[PDB]
Amino acid sequence: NNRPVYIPRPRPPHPRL
Amino acid sequence: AVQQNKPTRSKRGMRRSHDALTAVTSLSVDKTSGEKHLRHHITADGYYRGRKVIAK
Amino acid sequence: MYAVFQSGGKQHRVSEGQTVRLEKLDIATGETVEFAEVLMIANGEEVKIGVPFVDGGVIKAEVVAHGRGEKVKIVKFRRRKHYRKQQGHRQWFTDVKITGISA
Amino acid sequence: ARVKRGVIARARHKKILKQAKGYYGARSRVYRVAFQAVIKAGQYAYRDRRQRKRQFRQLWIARINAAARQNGISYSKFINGLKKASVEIDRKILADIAVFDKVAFTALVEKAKAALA
Amino acid sequence: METIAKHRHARSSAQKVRLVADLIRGKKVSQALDILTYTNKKAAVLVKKVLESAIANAEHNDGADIDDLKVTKIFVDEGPSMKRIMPRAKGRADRILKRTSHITVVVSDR
Amino acid sequence: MKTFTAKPETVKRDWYVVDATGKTLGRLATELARRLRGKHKAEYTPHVDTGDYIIVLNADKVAVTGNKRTDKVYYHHTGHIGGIKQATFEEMIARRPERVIEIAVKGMLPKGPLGRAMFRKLKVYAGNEHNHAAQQPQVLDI
Amino acid sequence: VTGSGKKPWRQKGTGRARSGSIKSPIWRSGGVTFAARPQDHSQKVNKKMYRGALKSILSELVRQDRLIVVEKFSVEAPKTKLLAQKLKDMALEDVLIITGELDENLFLAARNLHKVDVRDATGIDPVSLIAFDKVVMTADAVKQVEEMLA
RNA sequence: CCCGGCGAGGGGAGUGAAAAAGAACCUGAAACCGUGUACGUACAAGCAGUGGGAGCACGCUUAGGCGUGUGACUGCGUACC
RNA sequence: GUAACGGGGCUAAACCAUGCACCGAAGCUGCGGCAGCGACGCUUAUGCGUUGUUGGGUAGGGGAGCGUUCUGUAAGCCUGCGAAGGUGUGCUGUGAGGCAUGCUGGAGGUAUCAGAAGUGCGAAUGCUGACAUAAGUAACGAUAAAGCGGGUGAAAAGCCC
Repeated sequence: NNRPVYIPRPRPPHPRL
Repeated sequence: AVQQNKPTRSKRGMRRSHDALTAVTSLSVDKTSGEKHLRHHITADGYYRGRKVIAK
Repeated sequence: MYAVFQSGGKQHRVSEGQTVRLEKLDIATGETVEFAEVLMIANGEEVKIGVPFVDGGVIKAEVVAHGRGEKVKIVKFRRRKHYRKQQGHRQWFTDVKITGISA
Repeated sequence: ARVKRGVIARARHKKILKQAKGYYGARSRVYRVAFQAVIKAGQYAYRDRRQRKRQFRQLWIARINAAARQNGISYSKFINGLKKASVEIDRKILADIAVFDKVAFTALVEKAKAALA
Repeated sequence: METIAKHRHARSSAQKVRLVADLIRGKKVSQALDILTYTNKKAAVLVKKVLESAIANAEHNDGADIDDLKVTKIFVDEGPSMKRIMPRAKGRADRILKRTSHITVVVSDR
Repeated sequence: MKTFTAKPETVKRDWYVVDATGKTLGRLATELARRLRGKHKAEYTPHVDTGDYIIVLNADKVAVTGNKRTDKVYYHHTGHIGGIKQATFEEMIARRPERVIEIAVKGMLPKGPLGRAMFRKLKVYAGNEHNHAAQQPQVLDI
Repeated sequence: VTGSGKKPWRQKGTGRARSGSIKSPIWRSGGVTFAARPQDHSQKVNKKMYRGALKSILSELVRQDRLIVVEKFSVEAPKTKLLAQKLKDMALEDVLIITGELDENLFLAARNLHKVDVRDATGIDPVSLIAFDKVVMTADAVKQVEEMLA
């Protein structure tokens, strides 16, 4: 019952500038 | 591509209502052996239409 | 056989031999109550009030119960203002039995 | 002194659930959602304790208007005649009389007409 | 007469065995037996074994004459679930629930 | 004590006939709505259909004052790409004369299952002949 | 709390609430925002307050007649039976024996029994005085107590 | 002892105060999942509640409502921090 | 998508002057119930034969109270003809709550007044365990490919030849 140790880095956000 | 809110057990049951099966209700008794078998299928022992068909 | 009388600010339509739950009165539980303020006396022929409180009519009734009304909860809540208040109430009643109606 | 609050929490949750009993869906099963229902139910009850008086007044006025128009007079004229005749009867008893005994309402209407004219 | 019979810790899922149970719910013993025999489900044989156990119990531990017997109360219920970890993509880990169900068959003459 | 409330099972519904010839459309429709809702009865109940059955004849002869006969547009939408259609009073009378009366009475009536039930009693006939003589529908002078 | 100061997960990007250490009070197996410390609960009571309370409790006992003054109260032998008889004949069960001079015989007799206790005149406490329903006093003990109270 | 697959489990018998104390074993609630009962629901729109409210199913003294469940219809009513 | 009276619909059911009636709020009045504030006739640690008035409320300030662990009371009391917890019911108090009991349980609990809180959870993308949701859906993990016959076995396409 171990919590997920590794979580992938979030997908880069779409350019909103 | 994902649910905004959790559906309810009522909707779940309504959806599953159509998942129930239907009984064959077509048990046929052999003329000679008098055994129940699926219609247009050979009996377990190997008798179909009175005459034997499997010889085993 | 029915009559209309005002006892606690509200008119009650009562017939002979029936009990009516009305507003509490400072009266004993087994003492006949007289109500001379009657609005109409009804029979096969109808007599109406030309002036309030008829002329000589009166209602004779006997007190039966002196309990309280059913529980009612008063809940006051203000949305998004961090305010809620709770309160209960049980209005008092003095049930009486209408035994006699005069003319 | 460590104090365990499980019993008190369960008692309060059961109180809320029994207050909310009879609702549809999770409103009668989940305490977190049932709590909103009881507060909203109390607000509705508080509003209705006042709305009932005016709704019954509306119904009684409608019944009296129906009876008066059947007898051949308008509700406003009938009430004006009653006031001129100095009659303190209220809409509730008036509607009861109209519903049950027609002769009594006819007497009321004729006396009101006599007072008006 | 109760003559209960159950098979706890069954591998088949309750959601998938209730479908078979409904077919025989409230039918005669022989009709239920043949329906289960000729039903194309693993749950069919799984519940046919329980029905055979129940009818044998009625024969031996209770009154004879299985002819006038009906399956009055039958219901399928979930059982203890076993946790299994299945690797997924991107290193993500999900949990597989090996669901087990409890099936109970009650047969009575009346 | 408890106020009287009409029980639907013991409700007496009478049959009336109203002539639509030489009658104002709105003034007839409002009276029909009042009759359907039962506000003329001494036992009116808001939540019970205590009204009566009315048979309207000569619906095509209903009259509208002013230029409404030509400038009154009954719009409706079919719930489609552009399915908005407009029909004048003359066009509606030519196609079917009962629908104008039905729409007017439906608008007068309240909304909901109770309103639909009240509207269900109306039986509008274009001609002067009706097939409800078996119910003794005495004419109503209005 | 035994553990590590390492963050359970990186501060940003994770789909979980912000955390700084497993030792957080809102985490299982470790916490307590305000842990208790060994502290002295002793309360400062002035000698005047103590004397006033003692005099007041003695006056209340005298007014209620729960205080009894007797002559030399001693037990010949260190036997609890003798003390039990000497209390039962006088009809006293829950009583405090206060003696000017402590005697080993009486001390041993009353040590085992709980309904009867023995204390010196100097060694008296308002808690004990209020707890005990009855009090029996010797002349020397009364004189010493009065002299101490002044 | 029996069903079952020389299994698992269950049903009988016995031990045991208790076996819904059977080793997945003290007391054993909730979210969640079914069965049976009574009601409502397949022409009716929206914080799913409140006030009124006919009918139906259960027991009562009296023979009318009263205690509970359901509740068509109706006015109002756009969750919590 | 009619959409610039709310709609129906209205030639008065449109606008100006007047009048008489009615609907119209939690506003006022009538009754009952509760609490604070000042007075006088009296009770004098408190009732009032009373009187006038106040009682929407966030932040905030003041007062009065309900609930639980433990300690003294308490070697006293209930308790194996049934304690605690669990689960429904009827009363009761403006309230946090309190009382009794149908069934499970099985041996602990605790009256009144006081003393200290690790003393009350509905949220913090909170922590631990479990169960739903999607859902009996994707998928069952290189498109090199299985069939028949016999054998064991309760069951064979994947076990043996």
